[PDB]
Amino acid sequence: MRCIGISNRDFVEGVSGGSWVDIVLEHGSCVTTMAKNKPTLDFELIKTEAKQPATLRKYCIEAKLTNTTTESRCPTQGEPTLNEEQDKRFVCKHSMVDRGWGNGCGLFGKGGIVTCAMFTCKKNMEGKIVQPENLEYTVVITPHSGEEHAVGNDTGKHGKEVKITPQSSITEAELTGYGTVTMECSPRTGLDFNEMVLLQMKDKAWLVHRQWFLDLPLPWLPGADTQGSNWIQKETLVTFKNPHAKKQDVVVLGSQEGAMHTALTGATEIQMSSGNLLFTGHLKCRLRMDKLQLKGMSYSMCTGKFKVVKEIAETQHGTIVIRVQYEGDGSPCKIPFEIMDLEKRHVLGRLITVNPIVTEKDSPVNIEAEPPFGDSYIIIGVEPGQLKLNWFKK
Amino acid sequence: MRCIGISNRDFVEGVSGGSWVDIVLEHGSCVTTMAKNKPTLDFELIKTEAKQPATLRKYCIEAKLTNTTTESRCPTQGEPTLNEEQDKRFVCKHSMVDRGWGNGCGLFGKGGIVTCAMFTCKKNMEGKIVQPENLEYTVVITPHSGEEHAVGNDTGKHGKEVKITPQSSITEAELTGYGTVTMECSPRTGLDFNEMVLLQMKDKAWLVHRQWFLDLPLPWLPGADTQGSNWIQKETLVTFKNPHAKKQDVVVLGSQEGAMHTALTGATEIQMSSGNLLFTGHLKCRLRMDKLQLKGMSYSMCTGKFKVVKEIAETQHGTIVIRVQYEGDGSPCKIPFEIMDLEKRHVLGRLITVNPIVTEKDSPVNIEAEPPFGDSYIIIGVEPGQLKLNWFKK
Ligand SMILES: *[C@@H]1O[C@H](CO[C@H]2O[C@@H](C)[C@@H](O)[C@@H](O)[C@@H]2O)[C@@H](O[C@@H]2O[C@H](CO)[C@@H](O[C@@H]3O[C@H](CO)[C@@H](O)[C@H](O)[C@@H]3O)[C@H](O)[C@H]2NC(C)=O)[C@H](O)[C@H]1NC(C)=O
Ligand SMILES: *[C@@H]1O[C@H](CO[C@H]2O[C@@H](C)[C@@H](O)[C@@H](O)[C@@H]2O)[C@@H](O[C@@H]2O[C@H](CO)[C@@H](O[C@@H]3O[C@H](CO)[C@@H](O)[C@H](O)[C@@H]3O)[C@H](O)[C@H]2NC(C)=O)[C@H](O)[C@H]1NC(C)=O
Ligand SMILES: CCCCCCCCO[C@@H]1O[C@H](CO)[C@@H](O)[C@H](O)[C@H]1O
Ligand SMILES: CCCCCCCCO[C@@H]1O[C@H](CO)[C@@H](O)[C@H](O)[C@H]1O
Ligand SMILES: *[C@@H]1O[C@H](CO)[C@@H](O)[C@H](O)[C@H]1NC(C)=O
Ligand SMILES: *[C@@H]1O[C@H](CO)[C@@H](O)[C@H](O)[C@H]1NC(C)=O
Repeated sequence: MRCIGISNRDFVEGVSGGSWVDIVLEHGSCVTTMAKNKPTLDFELIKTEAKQPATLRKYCIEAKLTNTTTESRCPTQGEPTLNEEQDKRFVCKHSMVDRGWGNGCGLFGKGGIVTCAMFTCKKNMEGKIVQPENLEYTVVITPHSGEEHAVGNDTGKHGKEVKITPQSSITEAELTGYGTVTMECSPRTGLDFNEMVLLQMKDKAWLVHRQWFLDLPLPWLPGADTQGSNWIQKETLVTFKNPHAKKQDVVVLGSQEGAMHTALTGATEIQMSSGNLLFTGHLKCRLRMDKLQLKGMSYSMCTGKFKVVKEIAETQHGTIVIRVQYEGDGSPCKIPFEIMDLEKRHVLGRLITVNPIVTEKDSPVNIEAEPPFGDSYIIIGVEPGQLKLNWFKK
Repeated sequence: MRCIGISNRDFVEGVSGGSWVDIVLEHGSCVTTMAKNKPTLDFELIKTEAKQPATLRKYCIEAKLTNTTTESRCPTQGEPTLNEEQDKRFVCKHSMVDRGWGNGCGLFGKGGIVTCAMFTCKKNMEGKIVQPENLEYTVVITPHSGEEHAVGNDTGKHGKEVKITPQSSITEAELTGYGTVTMECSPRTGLDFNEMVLLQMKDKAWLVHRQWFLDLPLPWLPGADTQGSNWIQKETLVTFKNPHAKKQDVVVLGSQEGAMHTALTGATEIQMSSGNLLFTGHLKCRLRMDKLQLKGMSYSMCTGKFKVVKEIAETQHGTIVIRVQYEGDGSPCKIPFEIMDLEKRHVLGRLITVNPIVTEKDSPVNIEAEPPFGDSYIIIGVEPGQLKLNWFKK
């Protein structure tokens, strides 16, 4: 009954006769399944975890320059030299500046100069490769028990969590008291994980095209890298200036964090917060129910009377939910329930919370049902003090 | 002699007869002035200071969100409320989320929710208005004294610094021993300081168009602001998400420092380093020299002989500089100097360091001159041991 209240809720039924139904689950979605003489079940995808992906590449988005050093020669004395030209942590550039008596040389002319500065990354983002085969999904299965506190309860302590791995065969789920259900889920698509990259910048994350990702004009490190200091193409976050031929300067280019966010505007978002998976694709599972059975079909219709404990309320999909309490001494018994026409002559609506049964004299029971458009009567209990509640839909 | 060595050096002469010459100075530039019976002078613009300009607007480029709070109502219960909706430091957004039994409401439906978070700027940039009227320029005037250590000496302790303010009348400069010169400088143009804004992001600075600046999609504060917390349009660095109608989130948009740098690529740069003014416009000054006079026109040509102390060297503009020392007993006397043709019959070149005079037996003297293209002889001193140095130009 976890789904009652969610608006992105889908109602699914199987092929008449068969005991297998196919459903699709996406974060933020909810699915209510039904089948002849089978308990109604609610399904919700709680999490999508990718177990250790490959780091295609690592980009620097904010850096710092330090230990600037420089060397220079006089006209006709060749190029200057710095050992830092070999230290892969440093970025360098050669250039010319004016020279002559006033600054040390015997000749006036252009003399070589070389400037180097240590480049240290302060913030970085990673591109990872995800393969469908290894994506674990956590799904919560909550059956329509009618339990006092189950309507829309997200605590998860009414449902049964199951972990599923796409290409790791069938998964078995034991629903206490109802039997056992089976799920065969398919990874295959929503999108292709070969030409796409999962990009992570702290708690934010998107799925982007490989090409686009590989063409980002930022300093980088190969996926395999550990040291995290020998960045390739540091020049992309650096700027060398020698405007008047007097001296050469180097300055960092400033955090690209936002520029990135701005360029990722049109990209598929995965999550903005630590534990708020937004999208993840559509998970398809085939549900087997031959080993699933209704609960209490050994009972007899109660004979006593009921009291409305929580007035009839309509959900965002036209179904109604009501909560009644038994006052009869029948103990474990089936609750009489039917939706009749204005004159109580013919039956018009169906139960979603099929096989409503009391379990304890004082444990109220929730019943979801689908009345017909227009007028109808909700008849609860049997004759002596039988509840006859009128309702109008949509 | 400060200019000897700089490549962006310009040689300027006045209208024959007049004693007024016009020059143009720009950072990274140098100007050598000459005039009949007047000392040759070198001019260099050392600094451009804008005295307390007006802050047109202040933009936030990096922010932080904190103290997130939220309020919500049930379907049909109207809008939620937070006092932070009035606290100008907070950014807020109203929205809907699903409600029903499982999360507190008696009815299932869409209920109002409102979310607020405190927005605190961590880094910002300012746009300032510069008025030509109030721009102070520091200029160093260094005359061609021929002093042993003056060639290309940037120490500034050979020159005379003068501060100039465009529309504050004429400025008087006293050149020790040479008299006094006068400068009348004009602010008027390079560009229109009305439709342009000086933008500063730490030590970096550009001149940009007012419109473009005012249209930057960032959070701002009016120029006059002091508090620095009641940012207008905070929504531009913030993002509210309510993808599944379950709850609403807010996340900062990330430093725009680099994006700004990137958008400022084609803009006019003023400086990248704390004290490295790159550009500043072209400063025009009219130089009056009627009160300026040569030094030592009471002396007689030396009669002794000279020794070359620093061999003839050519500058990047075809002039040559030489340094000689006197061995004669003439004390304060004019140095005989001329550039003759191959046969020493006719005169061909001019002195830049006009009126070369010894001052102390042992103080070497530097002379800059402009020999003719091709062959020529540099004749120094008189007959007995007269220096006859051959030279070839360009
Ligand atoms: C979602 O479910 C939780 C807990 O689920 C269990 O609830 C019990 C009643 C039973 O159905 C079991 O099978 C479910 O898994 C709900 O939290 C529970 O709330 C009730 C009442 O608020 C608590 O019962 C007790 O009531 C007596 C009153 O006589 C008090 O003295 C006790 O202190 C206590 O409140 C019960 O302890 C809670 N159980 C847990 C695990 O916290 C929760 O309300 C529900 N969500 C909604 C909105 O329906
Ligand atoms: C730029 O100029 C500075 C100083 O300018 C002054 O220099 C003196 C000589 C004089 O012309 C005065 O009018 C100038 O304003 C040059 O620095 C000076 O360097 C000299 C020699 O290196 C120093 O002279 C002394 O020499 C005796 C040797 O007998 C030593 O014992 C002394 O310690 C001292 O070195 C003099 O002190 C320096 N003056 C200053 C203010 O530092 C500088 O070299 C020059 N730049 C170039 C490259 O030409
Ligand atoms: C089509 C959507 C792209 C594939 C979705 C898989 C990405 C899962 O998202 C990532 O899962 C990690 C698992 O530990 C978490 O640590 C991260 O917080 C989360 O961003
Ligand atoms: C056409 C170029 C725009 C006008 C140039 C004037 C800007 C000088 O630039 C500013 O001067 C300030 C004065 O204190 C300094 O504090 C700053 O470091 C500097 O950026
Ligand atoms: C950079 O400077 C620091 C402090 O001056 C020094 O300790 C360090 O050795 C320098 N780094 C390198 C590799 O030159
Ligand atoms: C934000 O939270 C801090 C610490 O929890 C608290 O001291 C402060 O009062 C809060 N700020 C506001 C204005 O709500």
